[PDB]
Amino acid sequence: AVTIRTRKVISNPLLARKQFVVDVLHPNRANVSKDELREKLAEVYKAEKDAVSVFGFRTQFGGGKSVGFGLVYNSVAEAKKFEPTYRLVRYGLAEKVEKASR
Amino acid sequence: FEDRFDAREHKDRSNKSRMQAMEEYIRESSDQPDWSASIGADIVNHGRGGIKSLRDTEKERRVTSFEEDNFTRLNITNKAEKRKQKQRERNARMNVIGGEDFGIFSSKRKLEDSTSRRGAKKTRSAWDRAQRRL
Amino acid sequence: SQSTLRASKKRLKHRFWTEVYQGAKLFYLSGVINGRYPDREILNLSRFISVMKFRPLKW
Amino acid sequence: DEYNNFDAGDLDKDIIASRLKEDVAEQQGRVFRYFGDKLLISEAKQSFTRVGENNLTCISCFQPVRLFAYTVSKDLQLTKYDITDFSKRPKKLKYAKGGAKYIPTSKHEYENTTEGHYDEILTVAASPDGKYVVTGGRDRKLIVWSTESLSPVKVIPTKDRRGEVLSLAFRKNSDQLYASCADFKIRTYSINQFSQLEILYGHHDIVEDISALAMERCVTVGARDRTAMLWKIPDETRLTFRGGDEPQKLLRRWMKEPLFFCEGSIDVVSMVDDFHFITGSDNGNICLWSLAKKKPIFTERIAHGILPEPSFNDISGETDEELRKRQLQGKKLLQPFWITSLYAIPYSNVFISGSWSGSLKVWKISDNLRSFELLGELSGAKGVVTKIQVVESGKHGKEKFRILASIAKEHRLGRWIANVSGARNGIYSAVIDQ
Amino acid sequence: SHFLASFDQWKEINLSAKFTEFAAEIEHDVQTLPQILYHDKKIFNSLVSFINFHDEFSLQPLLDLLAQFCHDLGPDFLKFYEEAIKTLINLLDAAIEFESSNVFEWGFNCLAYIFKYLSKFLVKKLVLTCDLLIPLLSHSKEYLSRFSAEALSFLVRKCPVSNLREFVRSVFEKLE
Amino acid sequence: AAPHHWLLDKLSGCYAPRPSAGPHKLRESLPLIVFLRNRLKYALNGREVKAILMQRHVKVDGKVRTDTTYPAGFMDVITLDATNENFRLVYDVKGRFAVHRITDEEASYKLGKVKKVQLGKKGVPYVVTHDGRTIRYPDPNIKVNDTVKIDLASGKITDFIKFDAGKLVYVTGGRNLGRIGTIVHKERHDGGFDLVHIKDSLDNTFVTRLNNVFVIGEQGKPYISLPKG
RNA sequence: UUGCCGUUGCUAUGGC
RNA sequence: UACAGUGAAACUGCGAAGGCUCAUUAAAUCAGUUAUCGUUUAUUUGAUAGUUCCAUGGUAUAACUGUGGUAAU
RNA sequence: UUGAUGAAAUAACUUUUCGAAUCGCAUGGCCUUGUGCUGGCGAUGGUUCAUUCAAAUUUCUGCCCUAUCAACUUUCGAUGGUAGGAUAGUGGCCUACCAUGGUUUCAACGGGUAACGGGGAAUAAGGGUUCGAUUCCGGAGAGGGAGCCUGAGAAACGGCUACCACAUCCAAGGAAGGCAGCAGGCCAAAUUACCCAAUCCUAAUUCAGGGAGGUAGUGACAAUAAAUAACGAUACAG
Repeated sequence: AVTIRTRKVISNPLLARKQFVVDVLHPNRANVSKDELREKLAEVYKAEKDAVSVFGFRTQFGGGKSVGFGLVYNSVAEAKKFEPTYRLVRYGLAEKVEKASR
Repeated sequence: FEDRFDAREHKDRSNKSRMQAMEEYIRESSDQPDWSASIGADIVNHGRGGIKSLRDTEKERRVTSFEEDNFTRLNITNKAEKRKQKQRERNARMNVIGGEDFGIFSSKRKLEDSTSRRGAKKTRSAWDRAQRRL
Repeated sequence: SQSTLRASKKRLKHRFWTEVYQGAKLFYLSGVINGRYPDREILNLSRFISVMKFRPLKW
Repeated sequence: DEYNNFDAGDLDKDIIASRLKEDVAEQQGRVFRYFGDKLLISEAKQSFTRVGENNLTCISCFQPVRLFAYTVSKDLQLTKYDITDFSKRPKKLKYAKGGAKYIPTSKHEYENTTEGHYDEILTVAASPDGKYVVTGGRDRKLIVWSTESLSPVKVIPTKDRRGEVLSLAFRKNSDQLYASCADFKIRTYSINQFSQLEILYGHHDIVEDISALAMERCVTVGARDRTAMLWKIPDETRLTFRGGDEPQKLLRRWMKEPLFFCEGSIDVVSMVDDFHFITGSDNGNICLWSLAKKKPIFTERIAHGILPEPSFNDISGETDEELRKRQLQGKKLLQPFWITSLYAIPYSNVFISGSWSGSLKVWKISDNLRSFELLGELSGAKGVVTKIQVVESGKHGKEKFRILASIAKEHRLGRWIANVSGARNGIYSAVIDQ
Repeated sequence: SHFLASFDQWKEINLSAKFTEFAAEIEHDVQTLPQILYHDKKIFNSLVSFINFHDEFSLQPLLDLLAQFCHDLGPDFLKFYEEAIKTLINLLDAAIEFESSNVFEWGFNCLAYIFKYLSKFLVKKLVLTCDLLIPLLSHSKEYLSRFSAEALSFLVRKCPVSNLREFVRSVFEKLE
Repeated sequence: AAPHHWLLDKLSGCYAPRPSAGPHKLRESLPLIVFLRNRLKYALNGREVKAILMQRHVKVDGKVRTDTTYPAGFMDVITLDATNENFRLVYDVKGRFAVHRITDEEASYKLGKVKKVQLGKKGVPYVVTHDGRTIRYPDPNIKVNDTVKIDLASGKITDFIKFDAGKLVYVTGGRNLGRIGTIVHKERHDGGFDLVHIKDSLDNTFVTRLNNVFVIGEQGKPYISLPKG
C-alpha cells in the first residue's frame, strides 16, 4: 500500500508553517494520488487537512518512489493568506479568472 | 601600485588541476569507502542512456540536494539546454562505455604540467630542497 | 492526440507531394469557429494565393 | 588558526541545522555504555533448558522502554517464551507448527498467501513495540504473527523463486523491518502499515546476515563475496568493506623471525554503534570495522579454535598406523570452528561470539575503538550456536543481563555439520551481573 | 490526554520570549494532567503574569493552552474564572488598542472558547456573568456591546425558561 | 552580474535585484529579499518574502522598514520577533556577508564609523556614520575615522571608540574585505597606501586603504562578538 | 525443563 | 424630498521606463581608481521652524443645458 | 612634568516663503456652569543640512606594428596670466589685452587587418587545452538639415516653428502624419497563440500591471536507440 516518509522537517513560524520533503513509496500502484496523500499527511500529523499542501511531485524511472515538497500549516486562515492562488485553485478554495482580451 | 578587490584572486576555481586519473588513483589508495549506489538505480533511460558517469552522478546529487535544500524545480531554458544537454548526452554516448568514461585517455591535456610539479614551493634553492626534505 | 495529428499531417503531406510536384503547399485549416475558418489562417492562405506565378500551358 | 575563522556559508548551515527538527532517530552516538571490565565473568548463572525440538534456528527477544522471547525451529515450529522471570528457565506460552497443511495449491508466485510455513523457517524478529513478531524462511514468505494470539495477521511473499529470507532486523524503536533475501536483495517493510517500502540490491553472493540500529542505516553481509556493505536507505547508497587478509604476507609477518590462513566466507554481523560494526568470518576471524576505512580496523585471526584432526582409524583403511598417520599430511587439513553467531549489545563495550566450539566467548572492545580482547568463556552450550542475543534489566549503575542463545546440532541453513559431540537442542541462558 | 502533545506541537511550531518564559517556568507541567490540574493555580498566576506581559508573538499558543486547561478541568476554574474574565478582558482591550486583525481574531476566539467550555455546566450563569459584564455592558463602544450581547445570548439560550425567568426577575431590579 | 558579497549561487534565476536607495551603498549591502529568501531561508520566493515583509516581522535598525530592496548593509542589527532571531551581519574572510547571531543584549547596540565632523549651521557639533546617524552633541574629539556607539532605541552616542594606535580594526576594502588582528605596524602615508597593518596566525602584514577601514574595538576585548570555527 | 526413550531430582544430565 | 448600489464620455494618480539600419572610433572607446570644501541630485534614510496701534476671504469656468456653422478630425 | 576655548555676530537689497484648512487611535481629564478649557498618542506635512542613488567634469593605471610617419603644435586659441560672460559649477568653454609658449627619439603627431573582430567585458563548463558563456563594434536617425520648449534626469524613439521634397482625404474652398518604415522572397513567403507561476521593475497596493521575462505549436537536411518475431512438436522425402 501507499506509504509516506517525511524528511528534513523545518519550522518556518515567520510564515506560520512547517515544511519538509516527502518520500512517497507506492509498490505496484499507479502514482501518488495527491488528494489521498494529503489525507494521509493530515492523519500522520495534526489534522489541518485544508491547511496542508504538497506540490513538488517527481516520480522516478520505473516507479516505486516519488519525491515531493510537503508543507503543513496551522490555521487555515493563514493557509489562505500565504498559500498562493494557483495552488489554491488546484487544491483549496480560492479561484480567480481573468478577462482575456487583446 | 594600489589595492583592487578580486574574487578571481581569492575564488575557488579548483578545476584547473582536477584530473580523473589522479582522482582515480586517490580513490583507489584512499582507504575510505566511496558511497556507491544500489546497482540498478544508476542506469537511466531503461538503458537507452549509459549507466551514468561519475561526473553525472555527482552533478545529479548536487541538483537534487539543492532541490531539497531550497524547494525549486528547474526549467527548460532552451538556449542553455540546446547547447549543454544535447552536447552532454552526445559526449556521454561517444566516450562513456559501461558507465566509465574513456575520453580522458584520448584528449590532450598535460598531467604533469598542471597537476603535479608544484609551482610556489618549487624549491629553487639547494638549501630549500634540503630543508624541505628534512 | 496532437501526436497523431502531427503523424497524419506528415503522412498526408508526403503523399500529396508524391502526386503533385515536390514542394507543393499543403495548408492545414483546423476546425470551424462560427460558420467559417479562422481569419489568420484565411489571411495567410490568401497570401499564398496572392503570389503563385502561373505559367502558360499548351492547349 | 587565526582570530577570525568564520565562514558565512558554514554559519548559515549551522543556523539551518539549529532551525530543523528530528534530533531523535539520527543519533550518531558512539559507545557510551563503557562497561566492558566492570561486569564480572566467571559467575554467570548458566541455565541450559533443553527443549524438544530438532534444530532450533534463531531467537528474537524483547524489552520495552512482561518480557518475551521467541524461538523458531527446522521442525517448522515457532514457540513463544516468557523470560520475565530473570533467574529461572523461560516458559512455553504458545507453540505454533506449520507443515504440509500450508503448501499452496497453485505452484505460482503471487498467490503464496498461505497462513503458515512448510519449509525451514529461518529468522524471526520481535517488534520494538512488541505487538507483532515476524518470521520467515525458505518458503519465500514473511509471516507476521500477533503477540497476544499468535495468529498470522498478514502474509507477505518475497515473490521470486529464490526468495529465501535469511536474516531479519527491525530497526530500533521503529516499525520498519529489513529482511535480507538470498536474491542478493534487501527488502524493507512497514509492519504497522503492512507495506513494502524499498527493495535494494547489490550483494554478490547470498545476503546471509543483516543488522540495524537507531538510524535508517543498515549493515548486511553476503556469503562468499567476502564484502560487508552498509546501506543508507533514504539515499539508497552503500559502502563496501572488503576483507583482505593475505595468508602469505601474514606468514611473512611471522617470518620476520603459525596456522593462520585465507578467508572463505563472511558469516555474521552485528552493528555496535553508528560508526562501527563487527563481522564474523569463515576462518574464525572476527573483524572490527569503522565507517571511514575499507579494510577492517582489527582482526582476531582464530576466535573459536581449530576443528579436531580426523582419526587415523577413520582416515584411510590401510593396516598400519604409520601410513594412516602419513595420510593426514601434517597440519595441512586442520580447519577452524567458523564463528557462526555474533551479537553486540547496542552502544556497548562487549559482544558475544558463538559456534560449535562448545564455549561462547565474551569479548570487550578497547576504549579507543581500535582493538578487542577476550573477557571470558561460557562452557555451558554444547553445539552450534544459531543465534545470540542479550536481555537487560536494572538501571545505569547496576545492571543484570541474561544471554539468550540458541543451540542446535546442525547449522541453520544447510546441515554440513557432523561430529555432534553430545550436543543438545535448546536455549542457553547465562545471567551475568553488575 | 493529548495536552502535552498539543502543547509540544505548538512549542515546535511557534515560540517567542513569552513562550520561552512559560516553558522555562513549567517544563515539568505539560504532561500528567492530574499534576497540572493540581498545580493549575500557579499556572493561572503565571498566565496572569504573561497576560500582563501581553506578548504579540507568543499569544495564540498560550491563550489556546489556557483554553485547553479550562476545558481539561471543566469544573475546577471556579475560583479564577473571575481572574480569567479580568485578565482576558484586559489583554483583549490591550489588543484593541493595538488594533490588528489577528488581535481581534484571537480575542473573539478565546471569548468563544471560554464560552464553549463554560456554557455547559452553568445554570446560575446570567447573574454571575453580569456581575463582571456590568463593566462590559456600556463603554461607548460599537463592538464591545455586541460582544457582550452575543455571549449573553449564548448564556440565555443554554439555560431553562425558569432559569432565564429567574435571571430576568433578578436583573429587572438593576434595570431602571 | 550578481555580486560576490551576497553569496548568490549561480542557481538563482536570471535577474539579480538591484538594491534601492537607503542608508548603505550599492556594493556594501544585501537587501532583505536576498537576506531572508536565499541566505538563511525564511521565505522561499518573492511572493512570500513580500508576504512576510507585509506581515512585518522584521526590526532591522530597530524599525520595520517594509521593502524587499531595502539596503540593510554592514552591521545593521537585524531583529526578528518569532523566536528572537537577532543577527548582526559582518564580512567573512573572502568578502561575503557573514551573519553572526547575537542576543538582545548585543542587539541593544551597534557602532558606526564617522565620516566627517563639520560646523554647518548654528554652531552645532556634527557626526555622520555609514548609516547616516546624524547624532547630536558629542565630545569635540570625534576624530577622522573614529567610531561611535549607537543606542538603537534613541540615537545618542553612548560610547566612543577611537581610531588611533592600539585598537582592534576592521577593513572594508582593498584586496582584503574583512580581516582582523591589526598589529604589525602603523604605516601612515598622506593619502595612499596609508593604513594600520594587520597580522595573521603566522602574523603576516597587509596593505589597505584608510577610509576602507574602521575600528571595532580593542585587541583582546571587543564587546561586539565574533563567530568561530 | 520435550518428540521420545534412560539416568531420574522427591533437580541436573545422555543417547537417538 | 441637500449625498446614497450598477453606472456608456472627460480630467486626475500611473502606465508604454528602453528597440532598426548605415559609414568603420586604436587606452580619446571602454574598464578599474582618486576627488568634487569644483559640483546638479526627485526618491530612500537620519536630524532639524518664535518680529500683530483705530467664529473663516472675491469672481472665472469646466462638466451640464441650448442655438448653430463644416464634405470633415 | 603634563593638560585645555583656542594661532556666524553685526549694516542693507529682494514684486521674499512659511509658523498646518491631511487622516487615524482614543470620552479621557479639569467645573471657567457649556463643545467653558478640550487634551494623551501616531503617520503625512514643511525650511535647511547630511545620506543613498544617479549625472557631469578630474589625477593615475590597461598586449598591434610603428621613423619610407622625426619633428609636431599657434591655418574652431596654439600654451599661460588677469578679468567678463555663461555653465550644475572649476575650467581659454567663448571675448579684450599681454607673454612665445607646450610635447617628442625616455618614441610626439601621424598610417591596419584576421577594430563581423578586439579590448579580462565575463559564465566557466572535473580533459573541448586559443571552438566553447556574456557588456559594447564607433556615433547617430525617427523623410532631411535648421530653431524652440518640456522634465530629479531629454538637446525626447512617443512635443512645437519655418524651408525643402515623398505622400492620403477631397464637394478643388480647404485638414495630416510620415508606412521614401519594418517583417518576407529571388519549387519550405503559415512565426505574431497562453501567463505575469518562478526572476526582476513600478505601484495609491493584504488588488493592479510589465511583448522585460516565462510556456506551448509548425517549420525534415537519414544525426540517435528498438521492432518487423521467439520456442517447440509431428509428418514426409533422400
